Amino acid sequence: ASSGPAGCQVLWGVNQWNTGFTANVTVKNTSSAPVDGWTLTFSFPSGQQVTQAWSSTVTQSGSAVTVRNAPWNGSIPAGGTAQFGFNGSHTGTNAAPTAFSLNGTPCTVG
Repeated sequence: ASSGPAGCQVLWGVNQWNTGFTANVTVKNTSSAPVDGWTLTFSFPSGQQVTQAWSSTVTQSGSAVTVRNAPWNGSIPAGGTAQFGFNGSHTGTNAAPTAFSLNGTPCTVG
């Protein structure tokens, strides 16, 4: 990025039992723009493949990931946060990498 995109932040709230790990994610935008929905992107290192989802249009591309949060569940002003969750299965390894990337801008984990 030869300019100065955003740099929001998304935290993770995992909650698994035998292997299925839920994921309570909370976005945090502090850049400086009216976030009326968005599409972040990154990927799952281990075999973390999401299945269910709400308040977030998740999409696993082979092994990577992307989430198009609807406009309603994504109507937060540059000074606020958003939140969504899903249920993915794994095998016991590393999931949430680090700084994902909003639709056109980076985003450091929370």
